[PDB]
Amino acid sequence: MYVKLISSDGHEFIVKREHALTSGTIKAMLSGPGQFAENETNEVNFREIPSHVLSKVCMYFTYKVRYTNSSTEIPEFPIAPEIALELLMAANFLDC
Amino acid sequence: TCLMIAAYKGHTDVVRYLLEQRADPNAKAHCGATALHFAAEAGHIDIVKELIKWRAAIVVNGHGMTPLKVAAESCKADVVELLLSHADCDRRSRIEALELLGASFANDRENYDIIKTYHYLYLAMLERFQDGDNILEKEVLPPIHAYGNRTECRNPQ
Amino acid sequence: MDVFLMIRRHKTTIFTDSTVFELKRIVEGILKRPPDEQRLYKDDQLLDDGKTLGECGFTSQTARPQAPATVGLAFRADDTFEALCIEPFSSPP
Repeated sequence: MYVKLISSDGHEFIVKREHALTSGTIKAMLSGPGQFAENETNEVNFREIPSHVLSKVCMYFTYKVRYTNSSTEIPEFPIAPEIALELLMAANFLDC
Repeated sequence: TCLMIAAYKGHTDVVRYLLEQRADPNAKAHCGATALHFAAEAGHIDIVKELIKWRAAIVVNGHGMTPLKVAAESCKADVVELLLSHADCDRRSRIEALELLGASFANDRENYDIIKTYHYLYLAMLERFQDGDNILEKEVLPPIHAYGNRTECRNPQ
Repeated sequence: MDVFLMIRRHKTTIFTDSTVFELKRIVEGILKRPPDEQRLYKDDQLLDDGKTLGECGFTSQTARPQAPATVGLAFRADDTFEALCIEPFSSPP
């Protein structure tokens, strides 16, 4: 019910499976010959993604799942100036 | 006075001519109803627009009944539009008027539109919870056995 | 409740959202660690076991969906866990 994500730097992050399931690419990678064995744990590693961008992605996951179908003014998502360029890259690749 | 009764009848030309004579339209009767109330009952949007053009202000009768609310009661949407557009009001009065309009569409025999009522009430209540963390309160009266359950709704579900 | 946390060990991070031992056996369920052994460090200060959420002083103002509350704790270092910190992430160019 928990999943592990591994960056190219080697940092490992543990996330609730339903939160990580939103992105289509992750779901596609899980559903297949990979991640099909019950004995093996549920982990996914990107040989490409850096650390900070992936961390921003996962806090985006929880922020989105938290303010969903809520009748109110959503808080803005803080984006650093230099981060945005690579964050767009990661969002496009993950198809979130 | 001929002004208020003419507004009730809705003859635009005679009302326009009488107003041309610079007659004060702020006159009152025994009921205390100003010509805006009679125009709202008539529902002539042009008459109300002309009355507003020469500085006719909203005035409340002793027993409530602001002309906007009176127009909303009789299922007269256009007057509600015009008055809300021109006459500045708070959040509470506007939502109250919208809810009254919804109920009037719901129960009366002239229109009897169930969907229009539902959508108007939905819009009003969505406006109630617009801000978030700053919620207009909703007071519910105790149930009446005449209506059965008789409990209002304050959550969108 | 409604308090958002990162748990950080060197090259390891856990995201989560009311006492200290509650966090301790959440960590036990996640990583199978001795609940007594785990020591929590907030601003390099020891967090005693059984301390409630309220005494922490971090409920809503810092625990944010935008940026949750950070918890720089350390796991076991032989008998007791001390001086164990997470490496910083890569600095963008």
